[PDB]
Formats: sequence, C-alpha cells, structure tokens
Amino acid sequence: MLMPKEDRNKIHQYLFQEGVVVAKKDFNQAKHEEIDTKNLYVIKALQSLTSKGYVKTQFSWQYYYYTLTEEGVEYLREYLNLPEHIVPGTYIQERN
Amino acid sequence: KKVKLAVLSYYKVDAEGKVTKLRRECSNPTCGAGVFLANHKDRLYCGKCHSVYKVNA
Amino acid sequence: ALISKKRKLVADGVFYAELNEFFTRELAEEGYSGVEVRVTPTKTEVIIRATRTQDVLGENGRRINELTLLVQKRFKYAP
Amino acid sequence: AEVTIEDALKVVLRTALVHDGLARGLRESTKALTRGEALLVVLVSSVTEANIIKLVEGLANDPENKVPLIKVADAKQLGEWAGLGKIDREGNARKVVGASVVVVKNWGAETDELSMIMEHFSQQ
Amino acid sequence: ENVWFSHPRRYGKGSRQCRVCSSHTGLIRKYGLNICRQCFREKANDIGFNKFR
Amino acid sequence: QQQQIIKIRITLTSTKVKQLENVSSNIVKNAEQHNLVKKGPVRLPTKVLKISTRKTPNGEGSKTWETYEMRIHKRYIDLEAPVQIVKRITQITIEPGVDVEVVVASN
RNA sequence: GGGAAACUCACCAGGUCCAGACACAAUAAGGAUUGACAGAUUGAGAGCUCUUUCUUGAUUUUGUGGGUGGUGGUGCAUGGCC
Repeated sequence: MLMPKEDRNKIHQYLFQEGVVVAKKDFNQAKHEEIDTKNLYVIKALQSLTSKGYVKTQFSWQYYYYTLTEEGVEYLREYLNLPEHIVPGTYIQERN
Repeated sequence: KKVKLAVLSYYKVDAEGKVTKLRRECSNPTCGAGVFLANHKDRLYCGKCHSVYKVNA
Repeated sequence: ALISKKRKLVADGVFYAELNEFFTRELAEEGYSGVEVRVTPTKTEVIIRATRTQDVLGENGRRINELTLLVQKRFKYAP
Repeated sequence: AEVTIEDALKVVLRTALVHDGLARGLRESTKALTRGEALLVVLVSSVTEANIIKLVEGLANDPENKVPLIKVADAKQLGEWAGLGKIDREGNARKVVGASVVVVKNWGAETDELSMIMEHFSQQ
Repeated sequence: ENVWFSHPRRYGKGSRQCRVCSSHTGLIRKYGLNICRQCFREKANDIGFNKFR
Repeated sequence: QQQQIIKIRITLTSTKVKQLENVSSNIVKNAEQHNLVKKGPVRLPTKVLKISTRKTPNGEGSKTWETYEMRIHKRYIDLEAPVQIVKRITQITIEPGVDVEVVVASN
C-alpha cells in the first residue's frame, strides 16, 4: 500500500514493541485503536507483512488478530535498527 | 498525470558564489521557506499547503 | 458500569461466545476443548482447557502471553 | 592497508540514513540547504553541464554559516554508499542508481569518524 | 483525504451489521446482542439462551 | 481504629440458580456465624429474556418459530457489617457465574 | 424474518478509488511516484480530466507469474441449518 514512511514506521514500531495487534475489519475508520494512523494502514501494512512470513493472522468475528513471529522479530529489529535483545513481549514478567 | 520536468534548477546562480531565490517562498509557519510558490496568472500558489494559501501577487 | 443486568449478562454471554470462537480458531491444533471465564475483583480469569497444554504454553509461556495480550487488546481490558 | 580511504564518509553516511537525516537527491538536498538544516554536504564531480554542481557549490558556500563539502566522484558509488542496498549475496549484485548530492541532517549519533572528517574539512 | 467516499449512515439497515458475519439483513438487536438470526441460532447456547418451552 | 458499621447492601445476580443459592446461603451463614444483622436474601422476580426467531436460515418451509430464553435471578442482602467484615465478605464468595455488587450508604 | 425514500441493494443511467499481497524484470534520485489553489469541466466544493507549476520522495508505477474481493453461476458438486 502507498502510505507515509512515518506511518509505516509507526505500525512497525508498535508491532515490534507489542508483538501483537488486534485490528477491527473496518476500513475508513481514520483512527486505529492504540495507533495514530488509519485502520486501513494498519490492516494493509500487516497484510504486506503476512505475505513475507514475519506475522500471522486469524480472523475470528470481524477483528484481525495479528501475531508477530520470530522471523518477523529478526526482520523488524533489523528494520527499526534496534540492538539485539531489546523487545517484543517475549516476556518473563515479574508478577506474572 | 505528472508532467515530468527537466530538473529543479530555479535559482539564478551567478559566478562565485552569489545565489538568488527566484520564485519567492511560502510565508506560512508550516513551510519553513524551503518550498516555492507557483506563478500562474497572478496566482501565487503554495504546493506544500496542498490547498490553502493562494496569494495575490 | 451503568449497564442493565439484561444487557450485562447478555454481553457476558457474548464475550464467552466470542472467546470460544477465537480460541477454536487460534488453538485448534492443540486440541482446545473449551474455556471457562471467572470474574473476580481486579481480575477476569480465562481457563483454557486444551489437551496439549505443552503446546498452548510454549517456551516459558510465550504463547499464552500472546493470547493474554490478544484478549486484553481486543476486549480492551487494562493490562 | 591500515587506514580507510573515504570509507569514514561511507560509515557516517550509513549512520546518516538510519535516523532519518540523509537528504539524498538534488531537490531534497537543495531544499535542505535553503534553510538552516544542512550539516554536511556531499556533491560529486563527474556530471554533465555542471549547473547542478554550480548550484550546490553556490548554495553550500555562501558567506554565511554551515560551510562543508567534499567533491568525491561516482554518484553511483555515492548511491551504494548513500542509501540503496539491494544486496542479495552482497558482492554487490544490486540495481544501484546514482545519487550525486547527499546532505546530512542531525546525523543522530556521536563520535569518532564524524569528528575525523569534521576536523578534516573544518580545520586545514 | 478523500471527502468523496462517505455518506450519512447514522441509522437504518446499513448503519449496523452482525458482529459475527457482517450481514445487514435480519439482525437480533434485542438487548443489544446485534447478531443476525442465523448466527444467533448457532451462538445461542454459548450466549446462554436455552430452549425450555 | 477500625470497624464502624455502615448498612451495606449485596446484590447477587446470576443465570444459574444453584450457584446463586450457594453464594446466598454462603453469605447469610457467613454473616450470622459471627453475628451481623440482616435483611436476608430477597428473591427478586426472575426475568426471562425471550428471543423468538424462525428456525430456518432461508424462507422455505412451514413457518416454525423458536423461543429461546435466558433466565436471570436476583437477590439482595442488607447487612450491618464492620468495614473489615465488609471487606472479608465482599472479597469472598466468588463463583463462576454469579455477579456480586456491593454498595454502601442506604440513603 | 423482505414494514426497501438514501443505506439495505444484489437492478438501471453516470462519476471515483485499489483496498492489484508477494516475488522477478524494467524505469528512476539529473526524481520511481503522491497531492493540489483558481478557471474550464462535471450533478457535485470528485484536481475525475485539461491550462499551469508548485509539491511530494522510493512507500509507489509498467510487464509477467501469482493473489485478494464478488448478495457472480451451478443448492443437479458440497457442509451446516431447516
């Protein structure tokens, strides 16, 4: 999809930070929940990631559930240029 | 349909080393005088403000 | 809050049916056999009953943390 | 050898990409020069009719501030150094095009080779 | 940016849809469950709607 | 210093009658077993949510109708409990499928 | 579950948009490409299209393979329900 690099990095930053994105199947929403882009930019950037590995998608009642995979974790720690052992919530959480 | 261009070389650079900004710049606070204003028929018109700020000049 | 008991208990049922469908799609390979959900103060608990919990949990619970994250995003719980 | 022959430039440009400050292209970079954002300007030499050289050499060497340059050739090697890596077994094998002007903005980073070519131009 | 892609949908049949299958026709809007009749017929034992008499 | 009495109110609402009566019996014994005073569990009229739908997904066939229903039972117990014993009885008696709502200040 | 003004809507007379993933090949930072004020134009304050000349900056465009969508067909290919 044609989209600004600012917004594509917004999506990918949120996805590497969270490891997971839910997204209502609702184009023309103009504001995703928890990202400040369109809902369509979220849905289509996540689909463009699905076709190259890197993320998986379940549909389940009008709500795309996106889940970052390991190959994606490598790819978008490369893409966001963070150092190794930084991120997504592969968590060993303190209280849980 | 994107009529293409040759380049953007709309400066008059003289010899050594004086430059000049032909087609004076946008005064709006969201365009830090880097962009230019088009000159149609008196039509001074900003492209970065994609709609707004047409000037009478 | 400020929902009638009709709408509240119907929405609790719809939340259960939604969770059941989402886990029937997400955990079908591990033999997911049905959730139960217990509201407590400060916590709502979602007991997955699969048969193969060694593949529901993952490497030190990495998979079930995703599912907790998925459910808490989509139904908008606080983390 | 033992030293690096303008590969220090390659490294500061490769770091200049990734925090979004390598304004590459003629127009993107001359828009950077005509405001106070330019920090290090890199043109080339082998072009045709040289009004592009003439313009960028006039705008980067005003007698007001922010005055660096380097004149190294090979806009296509300036593209492989500037921003387009399509490696695929990175013995080059890529579809590289020329860049011919690259301007660094905020270089978001720190020490050595920045300071190396910074002193190397701004003190003779 | 397109201000020619929309039209008022504050009401009617096209304003709302089944939350299971996005169908417009034949909703159950009683108690706000907003499922169509055919998907309610499947989800009914899970929502807690049982057949007594 | 703690333990002041406040005239608390428990409302118990559910769709399974047995778990509701277990939690109501739980609270009434867990109040009387260390001596509160109670306006005991008042059975509200059980509300029946009925949804009437056709059996068929298409429109073919003789018109058969189907009345699903969800029963909802409520209770409420007025206690006079000290704030510690309030906290004790309010956290305890959790059950899968019973909803408890506790309010204060009977004005 | 069919009490349709728009939606529903699947039909008609017209105008937009791509929401054509991914991969290859091409073009190309001397700009691959996006958008637009006013006027003509159009039902329309859709820059749809044209004058023009700003903007944009590797996201996209062109060809191939391959996808996605379809209240399109066959209920005499089927599931599920009735």
